[PDB]
Amino acid sequence: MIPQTLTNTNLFIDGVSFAGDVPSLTLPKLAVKTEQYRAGGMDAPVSIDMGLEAMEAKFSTNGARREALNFFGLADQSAFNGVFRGSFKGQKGASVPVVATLRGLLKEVDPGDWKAGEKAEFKYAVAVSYYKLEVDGREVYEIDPVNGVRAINGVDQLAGMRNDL
Amino acid sequence: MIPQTLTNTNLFIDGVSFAGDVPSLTLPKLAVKTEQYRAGGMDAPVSIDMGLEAMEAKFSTNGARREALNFFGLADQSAFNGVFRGSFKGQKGASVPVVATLRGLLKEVDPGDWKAGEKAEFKYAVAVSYYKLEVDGREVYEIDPVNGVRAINGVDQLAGMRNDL
Amino acid sequence: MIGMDRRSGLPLSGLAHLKQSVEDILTTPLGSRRMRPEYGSKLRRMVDMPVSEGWKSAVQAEVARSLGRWEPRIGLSAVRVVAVVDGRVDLLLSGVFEG
Amino acid sequence: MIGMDRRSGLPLSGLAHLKQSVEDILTTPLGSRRMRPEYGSKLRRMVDMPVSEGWKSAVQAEVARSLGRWEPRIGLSAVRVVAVVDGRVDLLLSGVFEG
Amino acid sequence: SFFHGVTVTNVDIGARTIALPASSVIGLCDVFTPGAQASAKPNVPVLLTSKKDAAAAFGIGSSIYLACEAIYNRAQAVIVAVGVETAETPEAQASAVIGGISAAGERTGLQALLDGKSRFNAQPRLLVAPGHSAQQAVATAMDGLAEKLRAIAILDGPNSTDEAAVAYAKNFGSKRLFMVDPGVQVWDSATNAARNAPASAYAAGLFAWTDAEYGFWSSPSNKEIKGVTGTSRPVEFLDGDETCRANLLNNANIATIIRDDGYRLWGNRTLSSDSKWAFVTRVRTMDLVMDAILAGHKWAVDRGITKTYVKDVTEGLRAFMRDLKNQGAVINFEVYADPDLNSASQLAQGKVYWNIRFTDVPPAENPNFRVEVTDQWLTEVL
Amino acid sequence: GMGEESILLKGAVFPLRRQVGNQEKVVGLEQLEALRRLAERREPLILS
Amino acid sequence: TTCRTADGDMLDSLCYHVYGHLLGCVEATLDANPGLADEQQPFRAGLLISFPDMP
Repeated sequence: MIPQTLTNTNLFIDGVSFAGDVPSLTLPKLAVKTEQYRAGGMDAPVSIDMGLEAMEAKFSTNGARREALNFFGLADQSAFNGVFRGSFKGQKGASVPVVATLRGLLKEVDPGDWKAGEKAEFKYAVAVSYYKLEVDGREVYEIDPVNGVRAINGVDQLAGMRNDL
Repeated sequence: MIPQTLTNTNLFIDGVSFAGDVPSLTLPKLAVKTEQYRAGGMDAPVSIDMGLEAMEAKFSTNGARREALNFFGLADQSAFNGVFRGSFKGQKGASVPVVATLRGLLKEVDPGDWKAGEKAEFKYAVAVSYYKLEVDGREVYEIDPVNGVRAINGVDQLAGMRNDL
Repeated sequence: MIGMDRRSGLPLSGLAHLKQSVEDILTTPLGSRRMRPEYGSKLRRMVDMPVSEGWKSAVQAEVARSLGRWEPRIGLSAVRVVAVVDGRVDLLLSGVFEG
Repeated sequence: MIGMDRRSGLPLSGLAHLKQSVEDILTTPLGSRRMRPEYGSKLRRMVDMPVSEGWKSAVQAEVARSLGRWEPRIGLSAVRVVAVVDGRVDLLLSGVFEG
Repeated sequence: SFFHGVTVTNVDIGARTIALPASSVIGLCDVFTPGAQASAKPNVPVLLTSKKDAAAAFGIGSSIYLACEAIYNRAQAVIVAVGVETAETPEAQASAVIGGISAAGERTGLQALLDGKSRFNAQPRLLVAPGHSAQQAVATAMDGLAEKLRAIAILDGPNSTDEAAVAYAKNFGSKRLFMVDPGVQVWDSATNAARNAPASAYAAGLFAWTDAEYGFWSSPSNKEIKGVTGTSRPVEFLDGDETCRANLLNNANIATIIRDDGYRLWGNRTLSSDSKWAFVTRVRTMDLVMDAILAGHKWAVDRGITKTYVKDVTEGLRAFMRDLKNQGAVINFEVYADPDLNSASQLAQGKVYWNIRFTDVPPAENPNFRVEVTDQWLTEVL
Repeated sequence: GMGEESILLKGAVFPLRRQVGNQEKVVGLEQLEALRRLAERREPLILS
Repeated sequence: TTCRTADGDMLDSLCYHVYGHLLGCVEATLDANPGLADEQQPFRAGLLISFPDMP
């Protein structure tokens, strides 16, 4: 495999582009909720696939963007959508578009230390209520919390748990 | 969008200007109080808009300002008002006045380590009882804790919660 | 239950009697009836008070008391201000039917 | 228990009577029987409703009620959609045998 | 002259033309008497919400109000009601209902229901002519107006026997027609006897009750009719594919009021020649997602074609249709921009294509039950 | 004998989260009082 | 408590909707109704039953 890595990024909020604004991203930490199963006879505790943790997507902005500050604390969830994009270049120039369409609720706004000479930062946080990662053009993750569809590589893994029982 | 960022700042306390005094600000961290809702059938816990956290606005001062030290621990709340101002310049010189009119209670005064050669700092903290952020001239946030008006982009979001029920 | 109409004396029973049963509660002040002092509403005390958002919740809390006493066949749902002209506020008295 | 068949009048006892005992539950609506109003199924109310994933769990929860009343010798296991043609959904009524 | 005390008011106060559920608006055309008690000109549309609006705009004894009461007894519906002046010749009475451009610049009759939008924000989804649909000339008029309107026309057969209505359904097959032949009768206060209602407006109030309380994707057959008594024909019904007068009408693509003489409608297939478009829920979910796609995405006719614009709405629709998928309105779909037909030769012309492919939920009109018993894996008795 | 067998259902109702697929309708305040009305019937219940 | 039928309303269903049970509730309805049982049991649309109290 050729070495690839992130070179540039982008961010959309409800259609408009933050094409000169965002210095930082954080896609939500996908983590399975593990319960330690050690029992009679078995030596080491195994960890069991028993649901996902709380997804939360940080992003950051250096200027007062009215488009980003508009979506804090709205009475309807999933009014914020947001689209996070990356571009992974490879060794031979074959750039790979990593796009992550989330549809969460905007959770936290903290304009931090407004020192005079130092640039200011508006850290954001998004209580993610929908997540969908695409590596090149193909859909890798599709996380419905509120629905019963956890699609890994396009096939629902929660549907396979119901057929086993 | 053109790149903008903070270049200079200012601070008012009850009308008078701290035009040569404050090295630091902190607007209050707007954060929604989230309760993890995972239930029967659903996989990942969603976070629900269920009120805001405690707003608190730090600011800092290098000299003994009698106008700032006057408002500590007064018997009436919202006797302290305070106005925090910023200026975000853009790439083409279009400076954007970010003004945040808060009306909290002054909460904490700690003159820190008075070393001899090192400059001294008077950190302040404001228990915010009213918050109002304006990005350019338009009112983005208007947070009434004690009243039922949480205005995001000029429209009350708490009023929309009462019409839904 | 079959009662008679207030005006014109006609015996009307089903649901026109239901509406005039409510409007005998809302427009009688307390103590105006003979030998029945705990009858009526405090809505005449709410007449010509400023329409705040606490005046609305004090009318909902007082219509629910006065209909809870002498109108058991009505479950009150909500009372809403729907218009304001000079002095004349008007309230959509909505409630489900029981009994 | 020995009963007679619905059509052709023949007395059949063991397990063909078991299957027609279930299909008298599932296809009679409620209140259609004489002097037995709490008999039958709400499956006729589920006729010509869209096949969602909540329609499936409402049929499992209603076959289990109606067989729990008047069919104690059948323990219901599952109800599954196995095919869909235009309108005609078809359900594999699977259940263990008791009694 | 004001008043200073507590007062009761029995007249309407507030406006309810704000909500306007776009899937349940009804076009209505029948006769009335334009007197001084009916404050509406004949060949103009007028917006209706409650029975007080039908009482103010039309006469009580007029058969507009008899059709408005037939809808408003069941659902909180919105009606675009056009009137026609009653004629003498019934072949010329049908000429008044079809209307046309017989005026200078005014549409009359059924054609004024096309002017529902640009008057009252109601693009009508249910076409009913109560009584004036046993004639073929108006049922063909309601046919051809339906695909202009993207609605379905609820016509009705004659109140004669079954083969008089089966052969009346063989003149169609045009995907937009929903016929309910037994004209059901309703109790009257003044007559103190049994009336004769055409039972095409009762199916319109049942569709407005279905798409607002159960969703438009749900099949509006097995649901209750209010304001009803027995039918004009006792229509029997059994289970097991008999010679019933229920299975005879349903196999002829005709719906009918069936159980307990007035209790429920029964039947969902439309007058269509194609088996693909046999159900009304195939037809209703075809048009009520693709005008709900547009509602909210009304910005797609401006904001000219830049690089992000083709990409802006291709997950603008994907994020809206997954909201339709999660509430059950469809099952799994795909939304993608058209690769081959999109070209720069017609992108400067303004044309740019998107491909929508969704399958919808089937209505369970015939649930089968293969009962099987066992103990662990097999039939232990036999 | 057999003794008391009991089932205890925990949980939480959030009556502002909108119904699934954004059906223009929220989870109601009525929707736990429906459990109360169904419990004053003095009547057993089938769990399914 | 006089009720009016439809053309398919039936007696044991009606006094189950009114009373809540059918033990001693149909013949008490047929007792205080002149000529009700003479009429055919799939009822016509306009016949009136006065349901008595204490069935």
